Amino acid sequence: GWKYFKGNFYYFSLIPKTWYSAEQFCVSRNSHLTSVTSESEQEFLYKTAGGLIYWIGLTKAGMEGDWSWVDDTPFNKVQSARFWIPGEPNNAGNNEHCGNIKAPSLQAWNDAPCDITFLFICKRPYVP
Ligand SMILES: CC(=O)N[C@H]1[C@H](O[C@H]2[C@@H](O)[C@@H](CO)O[C@@H](O[C@H]3[C@H](O)[C@@H](O)[C@H](O)O[C@@H]3CO)[C@@H]2O)O[C@H](CO)[C@@H](O)[C@@H]1O
Ligand SMILES: [Ca+2]
Repeated sequence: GWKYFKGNFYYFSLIPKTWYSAEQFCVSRNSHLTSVTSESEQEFLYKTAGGLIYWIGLTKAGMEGDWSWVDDTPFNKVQSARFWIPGEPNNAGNNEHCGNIKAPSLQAWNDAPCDITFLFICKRPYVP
């Protein structure tokens, strides 16, 4: 069920999991929760998400609680500022240290508690 898009395969899960359990699942399938590095990729993901909520690879790292990608793609605060839902990230309840795709828009991302279960998206490079 992996969907191909610009050099990567993507798995849109059918079963919801917490952020970390989702990441463990992706890792067991030789992948990671997806990073998002372009407008075209953001568009691919939110459109494929079809209005439902999916964990992606967004999580806090380091002392300052800066956002990061679990697949180790460097997180670009400038280029990503446009990808959040207006008002996000808001660290609502001071317990929102992971990120998902929530809205079908370029402004798609919400930070939510890592322990909430949602569907999730894995990303795996195509290597020939
Ligand atoms: C945990 C989480 O996702 N928090 C985000 C927050 O989501 C809440 C928001 O969507 C509201 C909308 O009213 O609904 C909340 O869920 C409630 C259900 O709608 C309701 O049926 C049930 O009985 O109670 C639920 C909890 O009150 C949902 O958690 O949205 C904000 C932005 O507005 C985000 O910043 C939070 O991360
Ligand atoms: Ca939030």
